[PDB]
Formats: sequence, C-alpha cells, structure tokens
Amino acid sequence: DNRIKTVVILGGGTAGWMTAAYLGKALQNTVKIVVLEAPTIPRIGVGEATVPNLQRAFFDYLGIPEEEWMRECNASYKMAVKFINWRTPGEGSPDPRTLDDGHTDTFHHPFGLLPSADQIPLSHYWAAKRLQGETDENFDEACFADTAIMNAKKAPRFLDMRRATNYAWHFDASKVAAFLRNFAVTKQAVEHVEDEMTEVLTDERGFITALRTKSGRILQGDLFVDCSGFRGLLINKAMEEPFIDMSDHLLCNSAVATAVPHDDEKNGVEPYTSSIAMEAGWTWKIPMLGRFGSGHVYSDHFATQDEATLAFSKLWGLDPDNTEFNHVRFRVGRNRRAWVRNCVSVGLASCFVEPLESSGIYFIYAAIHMLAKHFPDKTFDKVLVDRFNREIEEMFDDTRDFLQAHYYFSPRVDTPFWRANKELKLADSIKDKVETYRAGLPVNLPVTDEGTYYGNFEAEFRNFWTNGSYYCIFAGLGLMPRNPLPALAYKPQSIAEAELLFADVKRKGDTLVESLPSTYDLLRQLHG
Amino acid sequence: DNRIKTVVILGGGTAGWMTAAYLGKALQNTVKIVVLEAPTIPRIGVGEATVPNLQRAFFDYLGIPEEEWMRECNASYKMAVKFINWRTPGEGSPDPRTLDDGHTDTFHHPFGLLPSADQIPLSHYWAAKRLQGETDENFDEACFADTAIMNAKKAPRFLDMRRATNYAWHFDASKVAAFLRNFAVTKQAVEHVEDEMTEVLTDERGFITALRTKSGRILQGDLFVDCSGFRGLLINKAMEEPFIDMSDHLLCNSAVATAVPHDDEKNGVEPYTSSIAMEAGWTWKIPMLGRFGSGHVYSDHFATQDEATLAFSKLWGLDPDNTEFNHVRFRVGRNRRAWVRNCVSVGLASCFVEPLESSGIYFIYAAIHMLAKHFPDKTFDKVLVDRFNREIEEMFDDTRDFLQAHYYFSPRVDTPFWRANKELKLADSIKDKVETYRAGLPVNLPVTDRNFWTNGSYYCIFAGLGLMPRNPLPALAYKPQSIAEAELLFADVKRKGDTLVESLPSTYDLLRQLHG
Ligand SMILES: c1ccc2c3c([nH]c2c1)CNCC3
Ligand SMILES: c1ccc2c3c([nH]c2c1)CNCC3
Ligand SMILES: c1ccc2c3c([nH]c2c1)CNCC3
Ligand SMILES: c1ccc2c3c([nH]c2c1)CNCC3
Ligand code: NA
Ligand code: NA
Repeated sequence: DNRIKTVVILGGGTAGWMTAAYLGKALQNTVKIVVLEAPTIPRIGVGEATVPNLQRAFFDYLGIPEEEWMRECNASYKMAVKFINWRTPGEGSPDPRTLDDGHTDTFHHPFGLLPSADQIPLSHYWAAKRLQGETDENFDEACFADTAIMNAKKAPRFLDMRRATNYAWHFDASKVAAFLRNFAVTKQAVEHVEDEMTEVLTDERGFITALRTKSGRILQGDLFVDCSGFRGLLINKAMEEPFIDMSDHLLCNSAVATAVPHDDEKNGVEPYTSSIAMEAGWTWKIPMLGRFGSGHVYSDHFATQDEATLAFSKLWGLDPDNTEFNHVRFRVGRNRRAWVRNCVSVGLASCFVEPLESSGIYFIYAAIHMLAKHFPDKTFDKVLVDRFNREIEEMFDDTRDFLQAHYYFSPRVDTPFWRANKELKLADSIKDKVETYRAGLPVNLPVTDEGTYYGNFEAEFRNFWTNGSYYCIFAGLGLMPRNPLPALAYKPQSIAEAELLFADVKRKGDTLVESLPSTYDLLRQLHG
Repeated sequence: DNRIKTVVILGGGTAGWMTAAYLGKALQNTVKIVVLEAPTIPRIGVGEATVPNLQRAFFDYLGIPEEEWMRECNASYKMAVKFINWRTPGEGSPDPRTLDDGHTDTFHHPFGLLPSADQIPLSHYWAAKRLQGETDENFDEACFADTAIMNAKKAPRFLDMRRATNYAWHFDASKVAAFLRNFAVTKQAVEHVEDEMTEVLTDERGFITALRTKSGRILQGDLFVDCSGFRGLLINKAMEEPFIDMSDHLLCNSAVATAVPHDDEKNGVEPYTSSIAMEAGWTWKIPMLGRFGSGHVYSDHFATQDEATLAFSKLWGLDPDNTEFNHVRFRVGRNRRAWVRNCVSVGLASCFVEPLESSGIYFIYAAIHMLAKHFPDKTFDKVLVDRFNREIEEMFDDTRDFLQAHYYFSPRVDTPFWRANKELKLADSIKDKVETYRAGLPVNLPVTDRNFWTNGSYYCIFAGLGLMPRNPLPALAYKPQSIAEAELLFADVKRKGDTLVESLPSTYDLLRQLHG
C-alpha cells in the first residue's frame, strides 16, 4: 500500500475548508485529513460572488442542499455582474452617467447561453441590426431575458422555489468557511489543529515530511496543501517556488472594503453584483440580506490609501473617520508551478486576480477538482503533477487575459489610471480574439446546451469564457465588429428566424418581470 | 452590393456534389451555383465508410431523411472499424490469428460512448482490473455492448426502427454522388455543366475570374471551389499553393481495390468496416447489400503494385488475371493553406489520409460547413480566410496524428513495412497524449452525450494494440465505492449486450426490409 495516508492542509478560510470537505468526500475516508488553522480576529464580511456551477460541482457533490448552506451564510442571488460607468469619465458614483448617444452607461454580463438560428448565435444577428441601425437595443437587453428581470430586481426563482433562470450566489465567505469547517469536522473526521505553523520539515529531496506548530506538536503528512493565502508559506517560502507577478497585465493591487447596512424593504435587493468604475479602479457591490459588501479595488501607483478610502467613502456617503474598513495589498499573478514535489497550492497561495468576474471560488474548486483527479500515490508520478500544473496555468492566464480586456477596451482616458491601462501590452490570445470578433466571427462558440455546461465540470472548464461573455464585455464597452458576419448577407430566412428569437426573449422577460417575486421577498421567505 | 454572386465548383463526385448541395441550402438561393464535371468512365464501386455525424451534420441540414438516401446508394450499417491481425505476424488473412493470452487478434473501435462512475470513464476501471490481474476481458468486450452485437452481426436498429446503438454508414460513393447531383439540380437550382476545363483565367491580383471549357463556354464566377481531386487543378496548379507532403507521418501511398460479390444469405452481413492487416499495409472490407468493397492500402516503398495485387487477390481467393482492379496512388498531407484568394479547396484537392478511420467524407462536410460559416463577400476579408484555414489544418493534423498512432504502436516487426513505421517521428501532440495515457489519465475526455477523437477512441486503439498505462489511475486506489459502482456498469454492459443480441434483427434482415 503505497498510498498517501495523511493530507495536511495549511490554512483555513474558504480555500482550506473547501479542500478539506471536498477531499473528505473524494477520497472516501481512505486518507487522514488535518487542517492547521491559525485562530484569527473575525474580519468584517465584505461579500463574495460566485458562478452558477458552485451548487452542482461543490455543495451537491458533498450532499449539502442549497438552502441549508445559504441560510447559514446570509446568501443572496446573482444573475450577472453589472458594469456601471466603465465608458464615461468622472468621479465614482453609484448612479450611471449617460453616454453621448443617450444610453445609460450600464451593461450586464449574465450567465445564460445564447440561442442560435441556422447555427449562428443570437449575438451575431443583434450585431448586424445594431450596425445597420435597425435596432437601438443594447446587446444584453436584446439577447438575455435576465436583463429585464435584473432591471426590475426580481428573483431567479418563484416563491415555490421553481427555477426561472440560471443564477449564482453572493455570500459571507467567513460564514461559508465556518459552515464547511463544521461539516468537515463533525461529518467527515477532519482533525482541526488551531495553531500557528513554526517549521516546515523536509527530506533530502525537499519533499515536506511534517509541519511543526507553535505549541511544539509535529504534524506528519504525505501530501501538503498550501492554503496559507498570499504569503504562500509552503509553496513560496518553504519550497521557494517563484511567483510570476503579472502586474504588467493588470494594474490594480490594493483594496479597501467594508459592509454597509442596507434598507432592503425600502430599496429592494439587487440580484446581481455591481462593478462600479472609479478614478483609479472600481468598486464591487455584493447585496446580501440587510447589508451589501463593498470594496474599492485600486492601483496604489495611482491613488494613495487615503485617496482610495475617501473616494470609496464618498461613493456610499460614509464617514471615513467613523467607518470600519479592511485594507489589503495583493499580488497579481500565479506561481511558476502550482504543485511542486508534494506541496499543492490552492487559492491565494496559488494565484489571484481582482474579483472583477467572480473568479476566486471557482479557482479554488477547479484546483481541488483537478487534485482529486490527479491524486498521486507516494511515487508522485511527474506526469500527474505536470498535467495538474498545466491545467492551473491555462485556467489562470485565460481569465487574466479576459479581465485585461475589460480595462484595455474601456474607452476611458480621463485619469492617469485609465490611460495607463492602454499602455500595457495585450496578450497574444486576446489580440487574436479581438481580430476574430472584429471580422464578425464568434469567439469560443458554446458546443453544449446550458444544462450540460453548468452541470458537467469539464464542459465549462474547457469553454469557460464563451462567445456570449466576449459579446457582453466587448459590446458592453462599445467595441463592435467592423461589419456583420458576411454569411448573414446570404441568409434572409435565418435573419427572419432570429427575429422570432428576439421576440421570444421579449415575451419571456415581460412575463417574468410580471410574475416573479422580488429578490427581497424570495430572500425573506428563504431566510425565515 | 459586394456579395459573391456566382460560385463555380470544379469537379463532381462526392466532394463536388456535397459542396453544391450544401451551399445550395446554406446560401438560400442568393448565389448562383455551377458544377463543372468532367464526364467519366464509371469505375467499379470500391465502397466508402463514414462516421456517425454524417446524418446530423449533412443530410439533416439538407432535410434528406436517412432512409431516402440509403436506399439510393445500397447503404448498410457501420458500428465500428474492426482491426484484424495488427498485432500478429504473417501473410494477410480474413481470419484472426491468436494472441498469447488466448484472445483472437481482433479489436473494435465502436461509436458508443463510455459510461462513467464518479466522473471517471469505464475505460479506467477496466484498465485498473486488467493491470491488477482482476480481469482477462478485452477493453472492447468489457466496455461496449456494441462489441457483442457486432460479434453476432446484429443490426444497430430493431425492425420497427427504434435505435439500439450509435452507428454510421457504408455506401457506394458514385451512387451517393449521383443522388446528390439529382438533388442539387432538381431541388436547389444548381447548374450542371458536363465538359472539360481547358483554361483557368486569372486577373492581375491572382484571383480566378472564370474557367474556360473545351466547348468554348466561359464560366464566370466570384468564388471557386476546387473539388478536382488529387490534381488540385485550381488550388495547386492555378493558384500555385504548395502541398505539404506528410509521408513522414504515414507511409502508405497506394491502393488496389475491387468489389467482391458476397453470399449474404449464407454468411450474414457484418455491421462494421474491417481493417485487415497485410505485410505492407492493410486491406479494407466495407460490406454492402450483396457485395463488399475491398481495397489493399500499401506503401509502394515496400511493395510493388504487382506484389500488392497478388497479396490482395490471395486474401479473398481471387483470380488476379480475371478480376477487375482499380489502382490509385495518393498524396498524403494537406495544402499549406486550404483557401487562397478566392479559391477554396474541398476533398482530395485539400488534403488526404488513407481511409483507416473513415475520414474522407467527414473532411468534405466539415470544410463546407466551415465555408458556409466563413462565407465571404467580394472583399475576401483576410481574417475569414485565415480562420477557415486554421480549422482545416487542425482538423487534418489531429486525424493524421490519430492514424499514425495505429501504426507506431503496432507490435508487428515481421516485415520491413511494419519495422519502418517505428522510424517515423511521432508528432508532438500524439507523444503528449501517449504520456498522458501512460500515467493512467484520460485523453480528450468527452464533455457531451472540436473533440473529435475522444478518450474512448484512444483506449480503443492503444488497448486494442496492447499498449496499456504504466499503472492504474492512482485516484482509483482511494475510491472503493467508485470501483463498486463501476462493477454495476460492467454488469449493465453484459446484460444489455445479451438482451440485444437476443432481440435485434440480423444486419442482413434489416437491410432486406430497408431495401425492399
Ligand atoms: C459573470 C461572472 C462569471 C461568469 C461565468 C460565465 N458568465 C459569467 C458572468 C460563464 N461561464 C464562466 C463563468
Ligand atoms: C483583494 C484581496 C483579497 C481579496 C479577496 C476577495 N477580494 C479581494 C481583493 C474576495 N474573495 C476573498 C479574498
Ligand atoms: C479587502 C479585500 C478582500 C477582503 C476579504 C476580507 N477583507 C477584505 C478587504 C475578509 N473576508 C475575506 C476577504
Ligand atoms: C486510397 C486513395 C483514394 C481513395 C478514395 C477512397 N478510398 C481511397 C483509398 C474512397 N473513394 C474516394 C477516394
Ligand atoms: Na498597448
Ligand atoms: Na492571367
């Protein structure tokens, strides 16, 4: 029996306790699991956003019903990221300015998949009409019924919990961590050691054999998961694996955040995450029951912490002298290798981007999914480790490129921050995709229906940012194809068939805006 | 109005008439379509095999029901390619030799999809048992109920046409061409010009402007599709686009073929294509109603045309002096670019590999599908042309790699041909996949009920030829519940196979019903 017998996970929070719970289930009680978590001072809950596959890929795999965990972490509902003021100059404001053409400066990035007609996505029929002046509708409203639902702040489910649309989740991350920690300890025999690490003990080859705690106890193991966050106490410090800084792709490096109490009854609750453009970055807004998490992501090359905190406070009309703020400086990039020897990095210790498209928890899940799939024995076959690393680096770089596109193709040039983003070099892959897009061709066309896509892990991981997402962002920001897809000029029936699709989207949106409960009401029912 | 107005297609046969029929439909009568087809000497019908998505990708787009076209080309059913004697030395024989482990030297590459347990394909559970000495079943018999159905030569559908398994088709290519030509002419307003091309007229920019015929008629056009076959009269000759020879990946370059009458009543009809290994290549067998097509594919570096013809005759006990044979020498590879200026190559004029995995017609309809989607206007946007070319080259090279795997990993070393295959260099992408396979990892895992040769297909060939992972997927060592669930899957395959061998009609009977 040459199997891993003990897995030691350094660090708790979402990364550590998601790893523990997942491997507990994946490894079917054949492996001892230890979490070594420093006890810490509970931070204000600044809110986390997610993508639709979370319930299916993670909580369902563990057999945790959606409502059970949502009730334990003040969870609310997410149908998109909504971008505000990414095209127009000015101070940060929660309220959208107006474009030169009269439109409001908002655009949505929802989760559905576009319908097609004659094997051509709805996006392309919309672009032909917009380019030809046959419509004044925005891409998001024309192509996703969810746009209308969001505009009216209606829920993604009916009150009897019948599904109306695709959605994901907002939640308090520390509450989810605490919930998973309770799950793993009581239901899965995880040992929790509440202590600090003082030593990393290694054999002649540099493989970790044990961790010493501050109390003297030695925790032996065969596989070590670094969930220590940005410090990367195992992968970067002990194992000396270099972190590739990628601030030459994404400039932001700091965040100031808080939770803001919120009059839900008065204002309603938005079923979406908002990315509010600022002078030196952007501010998230993540509605939960009674409060929203908010954080201003910024480059400290272009704004001082005091500057950013003042602008962030002004956004919400906060007293900066009488408000509880969390400040963080982040590294942007990834390790040269995510897994070295018998040390697997997961979460912040592995890689990070600003949460502009809710990447964080997905990255954690994808890594632990891939770890379970590439799980070694004590011979640590190099190919298993290499293939895992390959998946992590491709996953990360692809999302990195995608986020850069948000900044590079913003028309804003009103502050040195927004100007500086256009001095950065675009990755080859996004240059290629823009070329494809500008000729009227689809980018990363979906090959699966929506059920398969969000229901099969590999279907989404292998096609993560689809054609619809590129259209949401490019068109949202005002970047259009140079011309329509030339094939459309030869296909009058197909154009006619797309008109019916456009009309189906209108009818569904109108019906659901009329019949759906408010997000607020669905939340009140759910959380008692 | 900068639209293409006229499309001229050089060449008929399957490539030309599939192109014409497809664009007829895709372009919705907004474009004139002309086919310039040399009248030719009807060759003996040596048979073509296909892959399952022919009906969905091609005939369904045209709205032609499967039975309508099958009846018009003597079509039969294909559930796999069955490889015979690819592991054992000797002269060519239709009968399988015997392996060291007692199994017959046959293995199947069927179209079904493997079930999974705990997100791990059945293949990996099978491999774990075989590596640990817990089973002596072959991969195909353990993992595909279709293997049992094929062994009993049963049909993939019942007599009331309920589907039982995935399948594809065998047919007479000239009959399919003739059927599509009639379709395209009568139903899609395609003009058929029966004449020989004498000149290809080009402007100052190197764009084709017209073809002159031997009768004097000038055929003007805006976009030209080269379906002229291996000669590539437009893409290679007129446009001067270089052909990339890839005989340094696949050694075979010639074929001798015929049709063989067949006693269906006595023998039944096999619902599969057979690849019968020979000393200097291999021989296809493509059963149809009343005859099977057969052709010996060979490298002429290692056997003369006369050598191959004798060995091919010997396989089936033919009189080589009194049998009508067709002889073809092929180019293996692809053009440097499939589409140059206003000339799009489709079919043999674009690219070719030996029909070891029935690639031929797939290459045609994928190209025309891609042409319709990248269809240009008269400005011929460079990006449209480049993106089309990228798809053809990836499609071709990927299938090329897959075919090389069949030869590189044969254990045969009994003739200079089989020895020579191990001197060739493996492409980077196929080396990578072998590395992945050998660690027990899946290759190109299917995400569905882009990814053309999936994990199941790699196992069919690797395991079929005797190449196993170094060890089981290590994760399985931690998953006793998952192994127990896979056992139920294995039992489902036995129970399904047994039930269907008992309830299905023979292929022969289903064919009689269909063609009567
Ligand atoms: C907003 C935030 C994340 C996503 C993802 C999709 N749409 C989004 C919208 C589609 N699949 C990948 C993840
Ligand atoms: C900056 C630094 C860290 C973070 C984290 C989030 N946003 C950040 C911004 C949300 N997920 C948890 C961690
Ligand atoms: C700024 C950016 C991210 C964070 C996180 C906390 N505070 C922050 C401040 C605490 N919860 C987890 C993440
Ligand atoms: C070898 C060379 C050419 C061919 C063709 C088929 N098989 C071949 C084998 C099928 N019909 C069209 C052409
Ligand atoms: Na630049
Ligand atoms: Na000329």
